[PDB]
Amino acid sequence: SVTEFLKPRLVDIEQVSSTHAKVTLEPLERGFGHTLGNALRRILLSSMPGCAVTEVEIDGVLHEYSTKEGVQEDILEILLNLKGLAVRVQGKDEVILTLNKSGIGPVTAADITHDGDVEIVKPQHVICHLTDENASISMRIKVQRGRGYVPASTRILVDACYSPVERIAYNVEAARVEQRTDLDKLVIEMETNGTIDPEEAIRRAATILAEQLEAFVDLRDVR
Amino acid sequence: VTEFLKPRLVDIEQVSSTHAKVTLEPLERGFGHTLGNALRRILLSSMPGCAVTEVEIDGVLHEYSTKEGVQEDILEILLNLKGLAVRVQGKDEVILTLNKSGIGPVTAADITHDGDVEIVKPQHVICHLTDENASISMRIKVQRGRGYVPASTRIHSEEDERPIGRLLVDACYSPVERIAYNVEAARVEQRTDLDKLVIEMETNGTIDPEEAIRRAATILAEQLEAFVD
Amino acid sequence: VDIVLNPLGVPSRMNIGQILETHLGMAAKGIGDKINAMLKQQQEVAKLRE
Amino acid sequence: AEIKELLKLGDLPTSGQIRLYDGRTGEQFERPVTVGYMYMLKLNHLVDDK
Amino acid sequence: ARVTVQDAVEKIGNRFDLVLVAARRARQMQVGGKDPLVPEENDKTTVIALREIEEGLINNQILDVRERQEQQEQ
Amino acid sequence: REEAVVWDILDEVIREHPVLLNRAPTLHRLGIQAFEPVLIEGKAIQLHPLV
Amino acid sequence: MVYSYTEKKRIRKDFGKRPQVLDVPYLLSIQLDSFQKFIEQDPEGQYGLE
Amino acid sequence: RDVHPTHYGRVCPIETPEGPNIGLINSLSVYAQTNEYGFLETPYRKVTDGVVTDEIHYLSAIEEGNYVIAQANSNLDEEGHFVEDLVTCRSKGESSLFSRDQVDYMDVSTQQVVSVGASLIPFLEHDDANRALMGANMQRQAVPTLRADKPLVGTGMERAVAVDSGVTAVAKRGGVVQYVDASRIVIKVNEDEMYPGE
Amino acid sequence: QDVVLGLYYMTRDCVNAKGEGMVLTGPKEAERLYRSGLASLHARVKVRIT
Amino acid sequence: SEAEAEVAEIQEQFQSGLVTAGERYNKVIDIWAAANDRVSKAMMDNLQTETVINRDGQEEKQVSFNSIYMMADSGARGSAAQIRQLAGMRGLMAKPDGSIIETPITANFREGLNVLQYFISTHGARKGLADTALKTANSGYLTRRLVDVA
Repeated sequence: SVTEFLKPRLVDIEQVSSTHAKVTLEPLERGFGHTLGNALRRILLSSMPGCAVTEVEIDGVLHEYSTKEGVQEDILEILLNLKGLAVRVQGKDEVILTLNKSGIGPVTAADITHDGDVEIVKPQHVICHLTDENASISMRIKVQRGRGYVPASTRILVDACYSPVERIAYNVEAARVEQRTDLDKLVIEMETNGTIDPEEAIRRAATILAEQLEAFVDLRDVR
Repeated sequence: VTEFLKPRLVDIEQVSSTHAKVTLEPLERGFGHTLGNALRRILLSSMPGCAVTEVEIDGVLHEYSTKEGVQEDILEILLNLKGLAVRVQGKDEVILTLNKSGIGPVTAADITHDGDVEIVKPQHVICHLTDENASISMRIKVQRGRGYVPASTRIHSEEDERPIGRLLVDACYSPVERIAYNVEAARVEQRTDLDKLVIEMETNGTIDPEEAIRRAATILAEQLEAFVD
Repeated sequence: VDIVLNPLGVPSRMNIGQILETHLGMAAKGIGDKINAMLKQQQEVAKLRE
Repeated sequence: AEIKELLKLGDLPTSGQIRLYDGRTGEQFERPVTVGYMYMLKLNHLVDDK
Repeated sequence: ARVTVQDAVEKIGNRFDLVLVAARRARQMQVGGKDPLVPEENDKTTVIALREIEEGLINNQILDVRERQEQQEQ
Repeated sequence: REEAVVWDILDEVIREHPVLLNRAPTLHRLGIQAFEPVLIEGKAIQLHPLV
Repeated sequence: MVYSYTEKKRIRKDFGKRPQVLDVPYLLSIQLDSFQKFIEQDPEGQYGLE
Repeated sequence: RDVHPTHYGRVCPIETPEGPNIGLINSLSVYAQTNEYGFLETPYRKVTDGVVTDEIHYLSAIEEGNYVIAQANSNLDEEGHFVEDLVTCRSKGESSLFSRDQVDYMDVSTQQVVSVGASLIPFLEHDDANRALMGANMQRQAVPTLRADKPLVGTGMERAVAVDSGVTAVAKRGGVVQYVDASRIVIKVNEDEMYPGE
Repeated sequence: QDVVLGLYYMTRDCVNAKGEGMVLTGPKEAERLYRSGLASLHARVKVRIT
Repeated sequence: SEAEAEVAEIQEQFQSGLVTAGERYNKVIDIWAAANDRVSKAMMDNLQTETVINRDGQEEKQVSFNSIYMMADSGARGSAAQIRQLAGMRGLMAKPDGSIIETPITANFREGLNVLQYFISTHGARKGLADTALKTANSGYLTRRLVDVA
């Protein structure tokens, strides 16, 4: 292995729930676990493509300090409750959706018009607060797909959480093969937003990196 | 991918024979510096280089002494020869024989130079002897290694062997030992902004900058392959 | 990095000698670096003397 | 002040302050650090005998 | 293994018999004839004894009652 | 012979039994403590800055 | 400019502004003079053997 | 074990034992001269008529209380004259701003106070004193390594220190080094240096 | 040790850095703080507290 | 300089005989203490959170990041007393065995120290070290008696 050592064999990953998980790797080489963990973190953070909500055109005052008007849902309140909803587009571009119903107050993610391409990971996700009347209003929001994530202040709008990621970090552990214990094995604990299998995320990230490994030396193989 | 803009190593200028300045095409940020750091780690880690493995010198047999005409100690001569650098052929474990006499300055030319061995600094100092009657003659086996090792590490491997006369020393076996990974945002105009990376390798001359870079990248890719599982 | 010193100690010691040594040693190592760069470039002996 | 001027002459920061890129994540650490060639010595007591 | 020992102190209160109960259960388990009521996880026998005690199944009265029942059944 | 399996068996034994250590001066009950020992292969036992 | 034939290869840049007037003492004659007197063949009996 | 009032320039100031035997360790300064019967006389330049005379007198304790000895940090004219007439001058253990004519003898040197142990450390004016003494105690416990390089910094006495140690070999009346072997140094001195019959 | 110093550096601002007025929810605060967009040296970074 | 002028006035008064040795000494001590307090206040001001930073008003007098100041604000090691000696005078700092010397200490680690400055300062540290050394035994004997009682 010309100091090629080996690759962590055991890849056991423990998921406490669908939104939180932890993964452990077998012995990787000294520094190799740490360098690889940092690289994977920088990639999965600096690049996590996906679909999410971008901007809305709600009826009423366009000022940030607007009035709920009996809806009891502040503009920021509804904006945060919706910007966290993982509305995913199947294969299309940005998809705009609008909703209008009575004054029940119960904000679920199933109230809007169900588009074929647009899908939401949580159909009961709250988008706003309970109202105090029986009126209707139009949201006129759009859901877009993008690589990584984008700021919303510069891109006018609420929060561009195209990355469906919540928590992830790389821990480093040590172990011996027989007696040589200076082995850098990386450990990853990651709590995820959802709509993405963590194994699927790892495989996709590895595939993207390998496709880029085809740059320069192009991960040259040999006999 | 989504317009990945895959880069390519280019403008590879060999700054020296044991150093080089190699660039590459632009790529998206957040990984380019990380890619460079990982490459520096892997090449620095899995650095297979030709070094000196075992030695045998006629006058100096066992440990540490001084002989008439001699200048530097057994370990001091060990460092002085280690002051020179060795590049081997595909087969490692080559054996060099440094034999000389006279009063002239010590240079790397007066060693057993064969087809499996390359000597770069033919002006490496080996503590020129002061006596004409003095006649240096040491035969040393030089091997390619990948990483550092203790000198006591090989104790059990040769229990009966390595007797008084046979010499073994510790080593580092790091072919490069000098490489910096600098990521700069450049070389992207038509597509989205991307970072142009320049790599300034500095090795011991055992391996070419491009070949070693390719080897490190292949190792990194192979490691990332396990990440799929 | 080569050797990392825990910064929290130095103010308690009230010994700037660490700081003075750092500055002076940086100066000496840099001057030696310039001299070595000149030698690698094989600059003029009179120029190096100047 | 002569030390600062010498650092400037040696193409070194006069106060010596200099940023760095991390070795574990490459992150540019804040507080650009002033450093240099600082000496260290050994003690008559040694690890193995203890 | 366990990092902190507080639940045993709460179940005991006197903070003195808890270690004694753990040692007594561990000695019996190591000598043999006893089965851990809690699922084992390749830990020390004292660790299993302390875990069973903190679970609310091993005490100084249950152990005595079990010993008396075993002696009377001979 | 010091087999690696010997190291493994020692590790298994240690995983069941922690160790106790104390400080140089004898001042208070704070100098001696019990915590989960682990082989360090270092020359001096390393303690978390906790104690 | 100190000739310093021995130091003609090794000369440390100075930082002592005060022009030194008194050179370092022998610092080795401390017991040396004592022993020399103790073994001095004094013509008169005043010290040492005499 | 306290600071001896008449030992300002006789004993090593910061060099003393760091254990139970503290204070019992002292060392003469760089220019410490001895007295006649059983004492030591610290060298001290003359200070007469503004000009701080280079004439240095080894000064013992008893006579020191009479003459006024100036501080080392004396900015003196080229003729030796004191630049500042109001100069803190010590005559009998109470240094105070004394007239240019109020100092009877001139100091020896700035380092003429401490011993060789302090001399290696420079920039010491920016140091903590307890830390300074602790380090001066600490410096002794070093032992030679495989490779010996002079530290980047210098204090000026290292070459003189190497000379005074007497571990190297001095070219005691030598002219040219001819046949120097790993242990056999044959050195030929010039005929003038070649003493007759040698 | 400086652990509390690190916390204080976390829970304090120089005066107000770039984007000192950033308002968000908190889930990605680690990402922005580590990379860019916000720093402890910035004051009054609005944050939905729960 | 103002403190020096006041001390010179006190010395003149003593020479005229108006102020006795004790009276002149007390006056000079008060003058030096006032100067030390004023210097402490001035150094604190020059070293408190006294820094101008860019802002909307272009004047952000807030917490600086000076190493001494930041360390003291954290309070993990050292305090402003150390900065008092490092940047200015350490105070009087005169005690061979018990008493107070004639000339005072006016110097800084950032400005060096007098030859006699450390020399007068020398006796205190040695005395304190020897004191701790000897006092360990008495404390041990006392605690031994205590434990015997216990």
